[PDB]
Amino acid sequence: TSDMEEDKDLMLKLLDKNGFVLKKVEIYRSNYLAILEKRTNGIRNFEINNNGNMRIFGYKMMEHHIQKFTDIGMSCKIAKNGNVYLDIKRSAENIEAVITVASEL
DNA sequence: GAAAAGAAGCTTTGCTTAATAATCCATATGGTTATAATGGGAGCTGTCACGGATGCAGG
Repeated sequence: TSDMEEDKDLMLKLLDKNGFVLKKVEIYRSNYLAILEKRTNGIRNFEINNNGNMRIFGYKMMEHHIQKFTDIGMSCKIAKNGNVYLDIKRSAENIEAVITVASEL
Protein backbone atom coordinates (compact mmCIF):
# COMPACT_ATOMS: atom_id res chain seq x y z
CA THR A 1 0.00 0.00 0.00
CA SER A 2 0.97 3.64 -0.43
CA ASP A 3 0.32 4.19 3.29
CA MET A 4 3.06 1.61 3.81
CA GLU A 5 5.16 3.71 1.41
CA GLU A 6 4.61 6.94 3.35
CA ASP A 7 5.12 5.15 6.64
CA LYS A 8 8.35 3.84 5.14
CA ASP A 9 9.21 7.48 4.34
CA LEU A 10 8.71 8.68 7.92
CA MET A 11 10.29 5.44 9.20
CA LEU A 12 13.54 6.03 7.30
CA LYS A 13 13.19 9.71 8.21
CA LEU A 14 13.17 9.02 11.95
CA LEU A 15 15.68 6.16 11.92
CA ASP A 16 18.00 8.19 9.68
CA LYS A 17 17.22 11.11 12.01
CA ASN A 18 18.00 9.40 15.32
CA GLY A 19 21.37 8.01 14.19
CA PHE A 20 20.22 4.37 14.07
CA VAL A 21 22.01 3.07 11.00
CA LEU A 22 20.57 0.23 8.95
CA LYS A 23 21.98 -3.03 7.67
CA LYS A 24 19.62 -3.19 4.68
CA VAL A 25 16.09 -2.06 3.84
CA GLU A 26 14.28 -4.86 2.04
CA ILE A 27 10.93 -5.52 0.40
CA TYR A 28 10.54 -9.16 1.45
CA ARG A 29 7.26 -11.09 1.18
CA SER A 30 6.20 -7.62 -0.05
CA ASN A 31 7.01 -6.35 3.45
CA TYR A 32 9.48 -3.73 4.64
CA LEU A 33 12.52 -4.48 6.79
CA ALA A 34 14.21 -1.63 8.65
CA ILE A 35 16.94 -4.01 9.76
CA LEU A 36 19.36 -2.74 12.39
CA GLU A 37 23.08 -2.84 11.61
CA LYS A 38 24.12 -4.84 14.66
CA ARG A 39 22.02 -6.71 17.19
CA THR A 40 21.65 -3.61 19.34
CA ASN A 41 19.63 -3.93 22.58
CA GLY A 42 18.94 -7.51 21.51
CA ILE A 43 16.96 -6.20 18.52
CA ARG A 44 17.28 -7.39 14.92
CA ASN A 45 14.95 -5.40 12.68
CA PHE A 46 12.25 -2.72 12.61
CA GLU A 47 9.91 -4.27 10.07
CA ILE A 48 6.61 -3.32 8.47
CA ASN A 49 4.02 -5.88 7.50
CA ASN A 50 1.39 -4.91 4.95
CA ASN A 51 -1.34 -6.05 7.35
CA GLY A 52 -1.52 -2.66 9.10
CA ASN A 53 1.06 -3.68 11.71
CA MET A 54 4.60 -2.37 12.00
CA ARG A 55 6.65 -4.81 14.04
CA ILE A 56 9.87 -4.73 16.07
CA PHE A 57 11.61 -8.09 16.22
CA GLY A 58 14.73 -9.03 18.13
CA TYR A 59 16.96 -11.67 19.67
CA LYS A 60 17.44 -11.74 23.46
CA MET A 61 16.05 -8.31 24.20
CA MET A 62 16.09 -7.27 27.83
CA GLU A 63 12.86 -7.15 29.81
CA HIS A 64 13.03 -3.42 30.52
CA HIS A 65 13.18 -2.61 26.80
CA ILE A 66 10.02 -4.72 26.37
CA GLN A 67 8.46 -2.74 29.21
CA LYS A 68 9.46 0.49 27.46
CA PHE A 69 7.67 -0.63 24.31
CA THR A 70 4.62 -1.82 26.23
CA ASP A 71 4.55 1.74 27.57
CA ILE A 72 3.47 2.75 24.05
CA GLY A 73 1.27 -0.34 23.88
CA MET A 74 2.96 -2.99 21.75
CA SER A 75 2.37 -6.72 21.68
CA CYS A 76 5.20 -9.19 22.15
CA LYS A 77 5.89 -12.80 21.25
CA ILE A 78 8.92 -14.38 22.89
CA ALA A 79 10.32 -17.53 21.35
CA LYS A 80 12.13 -20.53 22.78
CA ASN A 81 15.51 -19.06 21.75
CA GLY A 82 15.04 -15.37 22.61
CA ASN A 83 13.30 -14.13 19.47
CA VAL A 84 10.86 -11.39 20.44
CA TYR A 85 8.01 -9.92 18.37
CA LEU A 86 6.59 -6.45 19.05
CA ASP A 87 3.35 -5.57 17.29
CA ILE A 88 2.04 -2.06 16.80
CA LYS A 89 -0.34 -0.57 14.25
CA ARG A 90 1.37 1.05 11.26
CA SER A 91 0.76 4.78 11.72
CA ALA A 92 2.87 7.94 11.72
CA GLU A 93 2.25 8.55 15.43
CA ASN A 94 3.33 4.97 16.08
CA ILE A 95 6.40 5.65 13.93
CA GLU A 96 7.25 8.61 16.14
CA ALA A 97 6.44 6.68 19.32
CA VAL A 98 8.32 3.48 18.46
CA ILE A 99 11.36 5.35 17.19
CA THR A 100 11.30 7.67 20.21
CA VAL A 101 11.22 4.72 22.62
CA ALA A 102 13.90 2.95 20.57
CA SER A 103 15.80 6.26 20.64
CA GLU A 104 15.90 6.17 24.47
CA LEU A 105 16.73 2.50 25.09
C1' DG B 1 -32.48 -25.63 -15.37
C1' DA B 2 -30.53 -22.02 -12.29
C1' DA B 3 -27.15 -20.79 -8.32
C1' DA B 4 -24.95 -20.95 -3.74
C1' DA B 5 -21.54 -23.66 -1.86
C1' DG B 6 -17.94 -26.41 -0.77
C1' DA B 7 -13.80 -29.08 -2.22
C1' DA B 8 -9.19 -29.71 -5.49
C1' DG B 9 -5.56 -27.62 -6.40
C1' DC B 10 -2.37 -23.98 -6.88
C1' DT B 11 -0.09 -20.09 -4.36
C1' DT B 12 1.87 -17.20 -0.13
C1' DT B 13 3.74 -16.32 4.73
C1' DG B 14 4.62 -15.66 9.35
C1' DC B 15 6.92 -18.54 12.10
C1' DT B 16 10.49 -21.99 13.28
C1' DT B 17 14.59 -24.27 13.35
C1' DA B 18 18.69 -26.43 12.04
C1' DA B 19 23.16 -25.24 10.10
C1' DT B 20 26.91 -22.42 10.86
C1' DA B 21 29.88 -18.12 11.87
C1' DA B 22 31.87 -16.04 16.10
C1' DT B 23 33.81 -15.80 20.62
C1' DC B 24 35.22 -16.92 24.95
C1' DC B 25 36.57 -19.59 28.27
C1' DA B 26 37.75 -23.87 30.76
C1' DT B 27 41.79 -26.50 30.66
C1' DA B 28 46.29 -28.16 30.26
C1' DT B 29 50.87 -27.51 30.67
C1' DG B 30 54.77 -25.81 31.99
C1' DG B 31 57.50 -22.82 34.44
C1' DT B 32 58.95 -20.89 38.55
C1' DT B 33 59.41 -19.37 42.58
C1' DA B 34 66.51 -19.49 45.34
C1' DT B 35 67.95 -17.49 53.61
C1' DA B 36 66.52 -21.77 56.17
C1' DA B 37 63.07 -25.50 57.07
C1' DT B 38 66.54 -33.11 57.89
C1' DG B 39 62.76 -40.14 60.73
C1' DG B 40 54.74 -41.32 61.50
C1' DG B 41 50.91 -42.69 63.70
C1' DA B 42 47.04 -45.36 65.06
C1' DG B 43 48.37 -49.16 66.78
C1' DC B 44 43.48 -52.30 70.78
C1' DT B 45 44.25 -53.57 74.65
C1' DG B 46 37.46 -57.49 77.44
C1' DT B 47 37.30 -63.86 72.93
C1' DC B 48 37.94 -68.23 71.77
C1' DA B 49 38.46 -73.02 70.86
C1' DC B 50 40.89 -75.75 68.06
C1' DG B 51 44.78 -76.78 65.20
C1' DG B 52 48.62 -77.33 62.48
C1' DA B 53 52.95 -75.41 61.42
C1' DT B 54 56.93 -73.88 63.00
C1' DG B 55 60.35 -73.86 66.52
C1' DC B 56 63.62 -75.26 69.78
C1' DA B 57 66.12 -78.94 72.36
C1' DG B 58 68.44 -82.90 74.12
C1' DG B 59 69.66 -87.99 73.51
